[PDB]
Amino acid sequence: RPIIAFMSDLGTTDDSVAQCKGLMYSICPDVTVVDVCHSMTPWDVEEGARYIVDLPRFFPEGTVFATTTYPATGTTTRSVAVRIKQAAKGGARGQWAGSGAGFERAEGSYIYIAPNNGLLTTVLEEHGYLEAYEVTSPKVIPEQPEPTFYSREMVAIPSAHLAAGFPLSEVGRPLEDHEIVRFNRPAVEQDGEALVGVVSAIDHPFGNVWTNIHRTDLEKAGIGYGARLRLTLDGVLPFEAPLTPTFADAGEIGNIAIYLNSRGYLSIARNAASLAYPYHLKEGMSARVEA
Amino acid sequence: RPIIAFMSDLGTTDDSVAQCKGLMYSICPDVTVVDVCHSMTPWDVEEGARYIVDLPRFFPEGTVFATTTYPATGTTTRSVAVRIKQAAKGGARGQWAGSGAGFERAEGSYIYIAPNNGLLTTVLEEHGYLEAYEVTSPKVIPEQPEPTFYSREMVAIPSAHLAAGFPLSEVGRPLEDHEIVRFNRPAVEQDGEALVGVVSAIDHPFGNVWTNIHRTDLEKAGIGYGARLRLTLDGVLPFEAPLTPTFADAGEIGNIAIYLNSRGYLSIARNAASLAYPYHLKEGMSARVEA
Amino acid sequence: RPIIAFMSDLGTTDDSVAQCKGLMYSICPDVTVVDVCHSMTPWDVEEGARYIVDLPRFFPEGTVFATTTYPATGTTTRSVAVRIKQAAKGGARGQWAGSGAGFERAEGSYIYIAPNNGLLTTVLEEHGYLEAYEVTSPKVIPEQPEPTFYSREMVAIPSAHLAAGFPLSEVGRPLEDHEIVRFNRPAVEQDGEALVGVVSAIDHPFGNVWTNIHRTDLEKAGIGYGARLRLTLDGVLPFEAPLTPTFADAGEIGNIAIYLNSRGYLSIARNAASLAYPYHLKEGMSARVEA
Amino acid sequence: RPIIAFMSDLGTTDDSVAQCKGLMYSICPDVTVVDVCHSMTPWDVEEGARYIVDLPRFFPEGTVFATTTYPATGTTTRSVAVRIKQAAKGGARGQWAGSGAGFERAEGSYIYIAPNNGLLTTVLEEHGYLEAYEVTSPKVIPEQPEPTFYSREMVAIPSAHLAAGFPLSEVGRPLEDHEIVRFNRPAVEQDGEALVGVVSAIDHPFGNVWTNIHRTDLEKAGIGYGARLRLTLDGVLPFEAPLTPTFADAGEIGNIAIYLNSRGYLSIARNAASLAYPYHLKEGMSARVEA
Amino acid sequence: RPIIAFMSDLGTTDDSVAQCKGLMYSICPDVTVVDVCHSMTPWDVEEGARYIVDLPRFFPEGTVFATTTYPATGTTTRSVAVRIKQAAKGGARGQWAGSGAGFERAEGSYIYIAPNNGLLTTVLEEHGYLEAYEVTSPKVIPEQPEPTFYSREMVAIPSAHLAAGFPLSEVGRPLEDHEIVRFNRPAVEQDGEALVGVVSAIDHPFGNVWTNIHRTDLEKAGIGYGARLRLTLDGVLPFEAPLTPTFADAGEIGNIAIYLNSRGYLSIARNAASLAYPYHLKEGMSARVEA
Amino acid sequence: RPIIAFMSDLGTTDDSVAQCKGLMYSICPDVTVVDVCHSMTPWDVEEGARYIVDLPRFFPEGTVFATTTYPATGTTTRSVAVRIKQAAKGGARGQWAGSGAGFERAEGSYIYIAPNNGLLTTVLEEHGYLEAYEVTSPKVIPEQPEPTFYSREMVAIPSAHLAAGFPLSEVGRPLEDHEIVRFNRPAVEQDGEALVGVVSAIDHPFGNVWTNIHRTDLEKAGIGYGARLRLTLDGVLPFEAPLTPTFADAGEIGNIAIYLNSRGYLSIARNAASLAYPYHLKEGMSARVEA
Ligand SMILES: Nc1ncnc2c1ncn2[C@@H]1O[C@H](CF)[C@@H](O)[C@H]1O
Ligand SMILES: Nc1ncnc2c1ncn2[C@@H]1O[C@H](CF)[C@@H](O)[C@H]1O
Ligand SMILES: Nc1ncnc2c1ncn2[C@@H]1O[C@H](CF)[C@@H](O)[C@H]1O
Ligand SMILES: Nc1ncnc2c1ncn2[C@@H]1O[C@H](CF)[C@@H](O)[C@H]1O
Ligand SMILES: Nc1ncnc2c1ncn2[C@@H]1O[C@H](CF)[C@@H](O)[C@H]1O
Ligand SMILES: Nc1ncnc2c1ncn2[C@@H]1O[C@H](CF)[C@@H](O)[C@H]1O
Repeated sequence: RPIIAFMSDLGTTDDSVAQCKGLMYSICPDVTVVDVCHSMTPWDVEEGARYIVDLPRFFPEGTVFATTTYPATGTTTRSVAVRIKQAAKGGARGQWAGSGAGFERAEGSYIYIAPNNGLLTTVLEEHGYLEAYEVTSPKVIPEQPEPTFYSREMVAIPSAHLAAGFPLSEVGRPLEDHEIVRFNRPAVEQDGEALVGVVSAIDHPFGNVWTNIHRTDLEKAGIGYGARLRLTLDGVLPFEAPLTPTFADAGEIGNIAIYLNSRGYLSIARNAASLAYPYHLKEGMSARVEA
Repeated sequence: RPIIAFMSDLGTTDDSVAQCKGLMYSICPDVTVVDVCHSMTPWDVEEGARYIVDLPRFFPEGTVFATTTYPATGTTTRSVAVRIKQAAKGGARGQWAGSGAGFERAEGSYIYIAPNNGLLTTVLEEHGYLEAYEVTSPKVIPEQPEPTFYSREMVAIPSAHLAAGFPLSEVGRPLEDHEIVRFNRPAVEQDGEALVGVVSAIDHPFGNVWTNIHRTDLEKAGIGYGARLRLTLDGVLPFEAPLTPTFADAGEIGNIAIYLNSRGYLSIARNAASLAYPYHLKEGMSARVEA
Repeated sequence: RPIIAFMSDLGTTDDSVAQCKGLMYSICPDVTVVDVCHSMTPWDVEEGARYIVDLPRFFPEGTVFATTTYPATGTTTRSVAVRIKQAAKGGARGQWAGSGAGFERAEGSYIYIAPNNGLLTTVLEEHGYLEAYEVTSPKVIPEQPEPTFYSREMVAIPSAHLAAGFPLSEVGRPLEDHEIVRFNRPAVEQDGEALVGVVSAIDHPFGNVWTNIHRTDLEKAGIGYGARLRLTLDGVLPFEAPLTPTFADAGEIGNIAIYLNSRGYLSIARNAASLAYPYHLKEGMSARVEA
Repeated sequence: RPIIAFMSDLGTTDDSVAQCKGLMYSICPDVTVVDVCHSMTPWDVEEGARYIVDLPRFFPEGTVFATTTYPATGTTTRSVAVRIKQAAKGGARGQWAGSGAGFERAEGSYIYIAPNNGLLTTVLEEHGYLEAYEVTSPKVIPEQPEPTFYSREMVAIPSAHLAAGFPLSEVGRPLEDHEIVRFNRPAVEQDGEALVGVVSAIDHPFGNVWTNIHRTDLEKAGIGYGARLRLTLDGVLPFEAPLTPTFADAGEIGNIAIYLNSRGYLSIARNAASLAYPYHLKEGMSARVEA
Repeated sequence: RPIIAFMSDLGTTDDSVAQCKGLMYSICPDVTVVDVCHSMTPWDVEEGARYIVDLPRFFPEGTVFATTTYPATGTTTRSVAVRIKQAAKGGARGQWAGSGAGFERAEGSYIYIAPNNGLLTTVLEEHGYLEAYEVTSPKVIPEQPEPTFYSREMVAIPSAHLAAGFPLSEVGRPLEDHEIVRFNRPAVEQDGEALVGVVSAIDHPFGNVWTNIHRTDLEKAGIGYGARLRLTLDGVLPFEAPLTPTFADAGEIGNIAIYLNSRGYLSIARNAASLAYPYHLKEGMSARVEA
Repeated sequence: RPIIAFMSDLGTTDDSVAQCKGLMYSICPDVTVVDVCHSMTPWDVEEGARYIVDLPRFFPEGTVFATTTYPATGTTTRSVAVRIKQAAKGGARGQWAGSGAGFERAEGSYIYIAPNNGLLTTVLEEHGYLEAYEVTSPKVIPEQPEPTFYSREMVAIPSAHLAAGFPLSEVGRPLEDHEIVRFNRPAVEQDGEALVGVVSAIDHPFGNVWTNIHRTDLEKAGIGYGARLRLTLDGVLPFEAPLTPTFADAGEIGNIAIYLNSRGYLSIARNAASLAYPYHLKEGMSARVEA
C-alpha cells in the first residue's frame, strides 16, 4: 500500500508530471501517487516549503514525500533524502489529525526527498530528522540524467525506489547537518508592544491573508481569543477586530475576521467574501499587530 | 474497491486537498480518491450543486460523494450524510451511462456527505433519498475539529469512514426533511411566448454559454430540433440559429450553434470557437428564447 | 494492473473529467487512471499531440492512452484505436527512461485511442503502428452517445474496455493508413548555414521558449554543445549564447541560456527567471538559429 | 475680450470639440475658448457638476460657461441659460481667488448654458441665480439641429451668441424655478458621533481620495486641524491620521495624510504617493470619519 | 484673425505639440491655434482622414488645416498644400452649420497642408480642390529639417506661413492630380436588398458603433426613418430596431438604437449606455444591414 | 501679445488646469495660454524637466514658462522665477528652429517660474541664467494661498503677472545659485567599449524607446551614422541595426531602426510599428550600446 505524495513546480499544463508518475508506477507497481500541488511559483523555495511542512501527520506511516523545485537542475548537485523524526508535536497544530482524538504517528515514519537547496528547511526545523543521505546511487537515479529535468531524474525516480522498499541508507553517503542547505526564516519582531511580520501568503482561492505571526507569538504577548486587535497591513491599510476562532464570528457577510488559521498563524479575512483580491493585497506586504 | 469522489472549493494551489486525501487513505487504506473539481467559486452553493448532481450514474455502486464548500466552518453546524434513491435523473428507461445500453444502477447505491447548507439541494430533488443523518459521532469526526477547516474535519474524514464501511445510520441522529437546508432555484418566467431565464454557467474552457432553460421548458413552448430560434443575452446581444444537436451542425468554424448541452439545457456556442470570451459574456446575464 | 493515461481538452473546472473517470472504474474496476493534462487549448490538435507523443517510454507496457480533443463530437465520425510499434523516438541504444540504463519497453505494447482528427499524427510518425481500427462496436461505445460529449462516449468508455482486456481488433473494422487523418507538420527549413522555424510552445509555468528546431536538425549543421549561437525570435531579437546542457550554465540568475530541452528541441530561457512572460513572447513567433 | 469656458462629455479623441470651437470662433470672432475638461463619464450629471461648480471666481467677469452632457439629445428638450448671482461667498472656499487678497467678482457676472437635466444643480445651490431662460430662439440655435449633437446645437452655438453679446432674455421664455431640473444630493449623516458619507471622486492623476464630507460638517462636529481622526473607507479599509493642511505634513513619502482639499472637503492621500490606485479604491465607496 | 486647426498623431503626453504651436505663434503672431485632436492611431491615415474631412463648414473662411501623421518623416518626400473647392459634402441646400439656416461658406476658402501620403484622400473626394502644390520652398520649411519631426518641419511651420498670408502658389511647384497619393476606400457592397460594410469606428467615449454605410447608401435602398432593420455586426449579431433619429427614441435606458450619426452614417448604440465596450466590439468588424 | 506656456502634473480630467487659466486671463487679459502637457507622472521632477528644457527656441521672445509639479505644496517653500540666458542648447551656429535657417532668439528672452524643487535643473544647465528670484510678493501670489494648490497659487498666478509685465526683480529677493535646488543626472557609464545608460522614456504614442545615451557619448566611442550597432535593453532583449537618421531607413514596415531622436539621443524603434508596447518595454530599463 505505499504512497508517494508529490509536490513540484512543474505545473499541470503539459505532460511533465505525467512522465514522473508513469516512472513511479513503473518502479513501484503497487504505489498510489497523491498530488500535493504543482502550481507553486517556480524557484520560490520558501513557498514550496509551506506546502510540504505540515503533510506527515495527515498521511499513513511509511509515506514518501517527493518535493521539488529544481533551479539547479543539470548541475553537479544531488538530492537529499531524509527520514524525519516527529510527525507532529512541534508541528502538532492542535495535536493529531483525524476522527476521535486523531491518529498518532510513530517517530521516524516518513521520508522526504528533495533538491538540496533549502526546500526542506522548515520540515527539518519542525520535525527533526533521524538520518540524511545524498542521492547518488545508479540503483535509484539515471546513469544519464536529463540535464533540464532533475525534478524527474533526481526526485520522482528515486522517490519511487524508496516507496518500493529500497533501503534509504543505500541511496548514497550520509550528509552531515551542515551539508543540508537551509534558507533563513525572518523572525517576528517586537515594536515595542506590537508584533511586526509579513503577509506570508494570500490564501487562494478565498483571498484570505495569512501572516507569519504565530499563535505562540500571540500567547507570548498575552493575546488570545476575544482580544481587540489592530492589524495594519502594507504599513497603511489597517484593520480592527477581536481575535475569533472562525470567519462567521465576524457576523454579517463581508465583515472583517481576524483569526488563527489551520496552521496556527494570525490571519485576516472577510466573512464569506474575499479580502485580498478587491484591494490587491499581496504576499511580502508588512503586517503589524497590537492589542 | 471503495471510491470517494471529492468535490470542494479548496483549490489546487496549496496542500489543503492533499491533507484531506492523506486522511482518506489513512482511514480507508484500499480507497481510490477521484477528484471531481476543486475550482468552484468559493461559497457559491448553487455552482457546487451543478458539479455533483449528475455524478451517480457514472460511478460504481457504493461510491461516496464528498462534496463541500463550508462558509459556516467552525460553527455549531454539522454535516449531513444521505443515501440517495434513484441514480438516474430518469426512471423507467433511465438514460444510463456507458457502452451498449449503459449501466443500470441499483437504487440506494450512493452516499453524499456535505455541509448542511443547501449544497445537496438538486441532488435530493433529482434523485430522492432513503435516509439522512446528522454527522456528529466522534467515531467519524475529530473530537477537536480545526475551526477553519470543516471541509476536512466534517466531510473528508467522515466520507473515508463511510467508504470503509462505517454504518451510515451510526454517524448521528436522523434528520427530518425540513432540517435539510435547501436553496431556491429561480424559475424560467414566461413573457408572451418567449421563455425567460439566465446564463447558469460559462462552460470553461470552451466559452460555451449554458442557460437554465430546459428542453422541457422549450417543448412546452413548441420548440424541438430544427426550430429556428432567437436567443437574446444580457438584454442586448442577439443571436439566431436553428436548434441542433451539436456544434458542427452550424457548418463553418465560428458559426453560431444553438443546442442542448449534455445536461439537457438550452445552450449557445460557436462551432469550434469560443463564444463567451470575446464578448465577455458572463453567468447571471439574462437569457430569453423564442420560436 | 491496468493503467489508462488520460489527456483531454475538458479542463478541470467542472465534472466532465470525473464522469469519464467514473465510467473507467465502472468498466475496469482494477484500473489506475493517470492524468496527463486537461488544459490544452481546445481543438488545437497540434498542441494535444505534443502532450502525448513522448508518453509510452515512461509507462508500464500495456498502458492505454486515452487522448482527446473532439470538435467533431456528435457527427458520424468514429474514433481510431491503434497499437503502436516502437515505444521510443530512438531504438539503437534508445535513451530509455528510468534509473540505471532505463526501462526498455517491448514493441507493440501500447494502445492509443483518439478521435480520428489528426491528434495521433506525431505518435504514428515517431512510433509507427502495427494495427489500427475504427471504434464502432456497441460492446465498447454507447448505442445512444451524447452528441456533445464524444470525449466521454468515444474515447473514455472504449479506453476502459481496452484496459480491461477487450480485444483491440474487435472494436471495429481495420483502418487503412490513408483513412487515418493526419495534420501537416511544417518542416524546419534551411538558408545557410541557418535554420528557420517557429516557437512551438511557451513552456509554462517557467516561461521558457521551445522551438521546433530539433537536436537532429542541429546535428545536420554540425551544431553541438559549446557552439556560439545567434537565436533570433520574432525576426528582430538576435539572442546570443553558447549552446549549453542546462540553465545554470548561463551563470548569473537571469542570464540567457540556449539549450536542448528534455524533448530534444532547441530552446531558450533565462537562468531561474522567466524569459517569455516579461516580453510577452508567444507560440507561433518565428525562430531563426545560426552559428 | 469674451471667454467661453467649455466643459463636455465629448472626449478629445475625435473632431467633436473642434466642430464646436470652430462655430464659437465663427459666431464670436474675438472670443477665447478655454477647455475645462472633456473627459467626464458620459451622462454622469453629478460628475459634470463637480467640474463646473467652482469655476466663476477664477474667470473674468462676463465669462460664459458652456457645460454639457446631453443624453436627451434630439428630443423636444431645450437648454437652460442662467445668469448666476454670487461668484463666491457660499462657494467662497477661502474667499476670492488670485494674488493679494484675491479678485472680488461683481454679482450677476457669469452665465451658464447647459442641458436642462440637472447638470447645473450645484451651481444654482452654491451661487444662486438672477434669471433663467429656455433656449429656443432660431437666432441662437439651428433651425434644423443635428439630433445626435445637441451639445453642439443647443449649447456650443448659443454660448457663442451669448459671448458675442446677444441679450440673455432674448434666447427664449423665462423658466420658473420648478422647471429647472435638479438632482438630489445625498446628505452627510450622523452615526452617532461619526459622520457617514461617500467617496465623491478619485482625484486623478494623483490617486487622492475625496469625500463629500465638508469643512462645515467637520467644524460642526468640533473637528479642526490637529484632530486625530479615524477614516474608514469601503466600510472595512480604515485609516488613522491627524487632520493636516497638506500632504507633506504626513512626514515621510508614502505616509497617510488626512486633509481638506482645495474645494474644502475631507480627503485622504499618501504623501507624494498614490493612495487609490494600489488598493483600487473607487468613487461611491462609503466613507466614515470620527474623532 | 487667422486660424490654424491642428490635427496630428503627436499625442498630448510630451512637448511635441507645444513646439509646433510655439513656431505657429512665432511665424503668425496674431494666429489662433485650435486643436482638432492629437490622439489618432499613429500612421493610420484612414482614421486621420475621418477627423479632418468635415471641418471646413465649421470654421471661418480663410482657416488653414494643418493635418499630419508622417511615418515617411526624414525621407525625400515633401508635403502637399491644397486649396479646396466646396466647403460642403452637399451644396444644393447645403446643410450649413450654425444657428438659423447656418453659415454658408464661399468656395475656395480653405487650405489643407499635409504629408503627401493619402491623408487628404477624403477631403479631396468630398470637397474637390482648385490648386495643389508641393511644399519645398525654404521660405516656408527649414533648410535643415529635423529628420524625425516632419510633422513640425513640413506641416506646422509652413501652415503658419500660409496663415500669415504667404501666397499658396509660392510654396513650391504645382502637383498634377496623379501625384497626390490616395488611399482606396472600400466600397459599400450589395447582395439583396442588403448592404455589407464595416464598423468604421468605435465612437469614443460613448462606445457607439459607427459603420461606413452612409445615408446615401440607405436612400439607394429606400431605407428611411421608421424602417425595421436587422443590423448584423461581426457576422453573428442580428441587431433589430427601427431606424430612428436619436438615442432616446429607443425608450428605456440601455435599449438598442439604430440611427444616422451627425456625419450621416448608419450607426448603432444603446440609449445612454455603452454598446461597444461591454462586448468588446471593434473597428473593422463586418456590418450588414437589411430591412 | 504675451504668451504663457503651461506644463503641469494636474492632468486634464477635472477643472484644475481651467482654474489656473481663468486666473491667467484675469491677470493678463491679452495673454495666450499654450498647453505644453499636463500628463506627466506626478512628482517625477526629472520627467517634468524633459518636457520644458527645449521649449525656448520654439517660442516668441518674452514667453513665460509656467512649469510645475508641486509635491511640497502648502509648505514654507516658495517658487523660483528665473530669466534664462541662451535660448539654444547651442552657441555660435545655434541650431535654431523654424523655416529657412531658423529664428535666432536674443539672449535673456525667456522666464521660467517653477517650484524650487529641481524641476528647472536641466533648463538652467542647458541655457544658463541671468537672474533668479524667490517668489514671495503679495503683488504676485495670494496672501492666503490654498495649501494643496501651489501649482495655481505659486506658479499659475505669478506667471500671469510676469506675462503682464510685472518686473521680475520685484517678485522677491535674489536667490544665490546654491539656493536653487538641483537633481542629479545619472551618468552613462563605460563598460569595456560599450556605453551603458538607461531608457529615459517610452515615446508615447509611438512606442519608440529613448535612451539617455547622447550622440556625444556615441561620437566618443567611435559611432556615427552607418555604424552597425548592438543595443541591449533590460539586460535581456537584444536588437542589432546600423545607426540611421530616420525610421524609414529600416526598410520594410516593422523593421528595427536605431537612430538619433529630435533631442539628439540614441533611440530605438520599429519602422511605423510600435516597439515598446508588444514587449512591454519601460522607462528605467538598462540600455547598453556597442559598435
Ligand atoms: N473568508 C472565508 N469566509 C467563510 N468561509 C471561508 C473563508 N475562507 C475559507 N472558507 C471556507 O472554509 C472551508 C474550509 F473547510 C472552505 O471549504 C471554505 O468554504
Ligand atoms: N463549441 C464547441 N465546438 C466544437 N466542439 C466543442 C465545443 N465545445 C466543446 N467541444 C468539444 O466537445 C467535446 C466533448 F467531448 C470536447 O472534447 C470539446 O473538444
Ligand atoms: N528557466 C529555468 N531556470 C532554472 N531552472 C529551471 C528553469 N526552467 C525550469 N527549471 C527547473 O527545471 C526543473 C525541472 F526538473 C523544474 O523543477 C524547474 O524548477
Ligand atoms: N516609429 C516610427 N516610425 C515611423 N514614423 C514615426 C515613428 N515614430 C514617430 N513617427 C512619425 O514621426 C512624425 C514626427 F513628425 C510623427 O508624425 C509620427 O507619425
Ligand atoms: N449612446 C448614447 N445615448 C444617449 N446619449 C448619447 C449617446 N451617445 C452620445 N450621447 C450624447 O450625445 C451628446 C452629443 F451632443 C453627447 O453630449 C452625449 O452625452
Ligand atoms: N498626494 C499628494 N502628495 C504630494 N503632492 C501632491 C499630492 N497630490 C497632489 N499633489 C501636488 O499638489 C500640487 C497642487 F498644486 C500638484 O501639482 C501635485 O504635484
